[PDB]
Amino acid sequence: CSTVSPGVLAGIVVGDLVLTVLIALAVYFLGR
Amino acid sequence: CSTVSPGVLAGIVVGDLVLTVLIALAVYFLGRLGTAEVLGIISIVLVATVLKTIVLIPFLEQN
Repeated sequence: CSTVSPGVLAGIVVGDLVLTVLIALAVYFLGR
Repeated sequence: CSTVSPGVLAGIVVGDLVLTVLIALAVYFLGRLGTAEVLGIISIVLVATVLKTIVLIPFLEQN
């Protein structure tokens, strides 16, 4: 079938990646 | 032809939540009223919570 699971859930992994780069950038922004 | 069968995918959802919390907590640890611009941490935590929550609920929700 079209299988929705590999769609929305797939989107969650994508969201995690976005937060990974965004947050990381925030880490650099803070600076040690 | 299947749906929400993987389950592991669900594990991906949980993994994402703890991901934001772990890194966010890492930076928050150092921050302690003084670094200013702390609002940034709140911003990222906001888009994360609403992103998973908004895309995941309407779907995982029973209609």
